[PDB]
Amino acid sequence: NELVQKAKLAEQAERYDDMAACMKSVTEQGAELSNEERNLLSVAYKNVVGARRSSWRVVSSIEQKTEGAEKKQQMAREYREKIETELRDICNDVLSLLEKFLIPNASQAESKVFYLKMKGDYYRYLAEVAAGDDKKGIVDQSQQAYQEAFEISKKEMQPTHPIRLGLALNFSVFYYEILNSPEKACSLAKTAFDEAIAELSYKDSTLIMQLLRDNLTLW
Amino acid sequence: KNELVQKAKLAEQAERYDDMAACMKSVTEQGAELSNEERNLLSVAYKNVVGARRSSWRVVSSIEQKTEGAEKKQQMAREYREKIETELRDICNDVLSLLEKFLIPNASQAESKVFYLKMKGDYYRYLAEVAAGDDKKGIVDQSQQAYQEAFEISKKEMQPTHPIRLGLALNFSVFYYEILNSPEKACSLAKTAFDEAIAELDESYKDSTLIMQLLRDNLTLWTS
Amino acid sequence: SSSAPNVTVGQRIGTVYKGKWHGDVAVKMQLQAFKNEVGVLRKTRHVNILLFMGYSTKPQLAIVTQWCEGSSLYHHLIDIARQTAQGMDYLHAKSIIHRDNIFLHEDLTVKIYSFQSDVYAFGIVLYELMTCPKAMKRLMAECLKPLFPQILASIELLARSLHRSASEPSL
Ligand SMILES: Nc1ncnc2c1ncn2[C@@H]1O[C@H](COP(=O)(O)OP(=O)(O)OP(O)(O)=S)[C@@H](O)[C@H]1O
Repeated sequence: NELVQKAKLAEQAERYDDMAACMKSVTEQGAELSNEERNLLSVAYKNVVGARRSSWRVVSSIEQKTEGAEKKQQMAREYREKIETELRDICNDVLSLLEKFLIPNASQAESKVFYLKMKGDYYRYLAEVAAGDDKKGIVDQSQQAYQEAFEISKKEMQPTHPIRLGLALNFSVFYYEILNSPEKACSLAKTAFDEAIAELSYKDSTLIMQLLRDNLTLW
Repeated sequence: KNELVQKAKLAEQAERYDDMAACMKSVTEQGAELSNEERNLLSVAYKNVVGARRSSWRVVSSIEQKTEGAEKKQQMAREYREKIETELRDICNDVLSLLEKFLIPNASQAESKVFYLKMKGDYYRYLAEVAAGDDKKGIVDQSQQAYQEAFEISKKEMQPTHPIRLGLALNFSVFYYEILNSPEKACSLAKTAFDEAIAELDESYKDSTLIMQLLRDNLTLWTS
Repeated sequence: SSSAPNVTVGQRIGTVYKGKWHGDVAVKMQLQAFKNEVGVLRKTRHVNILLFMGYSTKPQLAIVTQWCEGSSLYHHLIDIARQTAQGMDYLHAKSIIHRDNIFLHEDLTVKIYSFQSDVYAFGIVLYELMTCPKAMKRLMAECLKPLFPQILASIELLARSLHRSASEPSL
C-alpha cells in the first residue's frame, strides 16, 4: 500500500496534486478502492478542483467588473479560460478513471452510489465551467450521472448511511444551481432530511444534516 | 510591459502564485528598474511561492523524525522530503539568479539596494534551512554576506525605523539563532534594531510597529 | 449553497435560574439572609468583572445578572488566572470581604473574615487548575501557608513564558 501511504503523506504536506496523482495509480490497477482509498481519492481531487473553482470564481468576477478597460478585459478573459482549461483537465482526468476503473469494478451499493455521485459532481463542476451548448450536453451528462446513484440508494442502503445523505446533499445542489429549479432541490433535501430523522454514524450523520437543513432554508 | 503587472495581480487574486512568480521573473528579465510597488509584487509573488514549499517541507521532515520507528515509511517520507527539498532549491536558485543578474546590479536607489540585498540574503537563508552538508555552510556565508551588505547600506542612507531595515534586522536575527544558533548575536541585533527605532519611532508608524512587535516577540521567544 | 463533507424567566438551574430581562440573564431566586447576601454581593460593579444586568424583589425576590457562556473554572490557563487574582484583588481593594464561581464569557473572560480568607481558597482553586513553571507552585504554596497585590505581582513574574521564530510577514 505504498501509493496510499504516499497520498496520506502528500495530504499532510498539503500538496494535493501528488495526492491525486499517486491515487490515480491504485485506481488504474483495476482494484476497488477501499473505504479509505475512496476518501483519499475524494479529498485528493476535491482540493484540486476547489482551488481552480476558487480561482475561477475570482477571475470570473473580475471579468464582470472590467467593463471599463478594453484590452485588460482581454487578458482577464484569457486567464479565465486558462483556469477553466486547468479545471476541465483535472475533471476529465477524474471522470475517466471513474467510468473506466471504479464503477465497473464496483460491487457494493455504497460503492456504486459513491462513484456515480462522484461522477455526478465532476459533471456539475464542468457544467459551471461550461458556457453554452457544452452546458446542455454536460449537464445532461450531469443529470444521468447522479440519477443512477439516487435510484440505487433509495432502497439498497440504510436510511441513515452517510452516502445516502451525501448523495442527497449534492444531487440537490446540482438540482438548484445547475438546473435553476429550486422546487426539485428542496423536495430532494426535504425528503432526504425527513427520512433520516424518522430513522434517526450519528456524529457523522449530523455533520451533513446541518447542510441539509441550511439548503432547505437556502432555496 | 504593463500587461505583465496586470497578470501578476490577476494571479494574486486567484491566489495562484506559481503564475504570479512566473510572470514576475519575466518582468525581471527586462532588466529595467522595478517600480515601488512592482518590486513589492515580485517579493510577495515569490514570498508565497516559497512559503508553500517550506511548510510542506517542514511537516514532511517532522514526520521523518516522528517516523523513526519504521523503514519503508521513512524511506518514502525521506524520499518525499527530498522532493520538497529539490522543488524548494529550484525556486531559491530562480529568485537569486534574478536578483544578482538583473535586480541587484541595477539597484540604483539605496532603498532598492537594501531591499534586494536583504531579499538576496533572505532567500539565501531559506536555502540554508534546508541545506545540510557543506552546501549549508556555503549558503550560510552568502546569507551572511548579503544580509550584511544591506545591513551596512541601510545604516548609511536609510532611516533606523524604516519597515525594510526593521524587517531586515528581524530576518537577519532569525538567521543568527536558527541557522547559526547564536542567540546572543540574535538578541543584540534584534534588541538594538528595535531600540533604535523606539528612539526615533515618533501610516508610517503603523507598518514599523507590526515588524517591531515581531521583533520584540521574537526576543521574548529567544530569551526564554 | 454547500455540498457534502470531506474525509421574563426562562430556563432554571436551582435559588438560581435563567432569565430574559432585556436579554437572557440569570435570576438569583431565608429572606432576611437572602437580602443580606444580596446587599454584600450587589456592591460589585464598575469593573469588567462581577457585572450585573438587573434586580428583582417581587413576586419572587431575585437578582438579574449578565449571562456567561464559556468553559467555567469547574466546567472547563494563566490568561484567566491573572484575571481571577486581579478581580478578587480589586474587589478586596474596595473593602469587600468575601471569605467564601469563576465562569468564562466568550471563553476568554473568566467572571467571578478578611482578604486572606479568600486567598486561602484561591490557592486551592489554582492548585487544581495546574494539576509548568515552578513559580506557579511556589505562589500557591505561599498563599495557602500573601497580600493580593503581591499575588498579582507573583503572576506577573509567572508571565515569563511567551515554538519557532517568525520572519517578516509574507505580505
Ligand atoms: N450569569 C450566569 N451566566 C451563566 N451561567 C450562570 C450564571 N449564573 C449562574 N449560572 C449557572 O448556574 C449555576 C448555579 O450554581 P451556583 O449558583 O454557581 O452555585 P449554587 O448551585 O448556588 O451552590 P453554592 O453552594 O451556593 S456555590 C452555576 O454553577 C452556573 O453554571
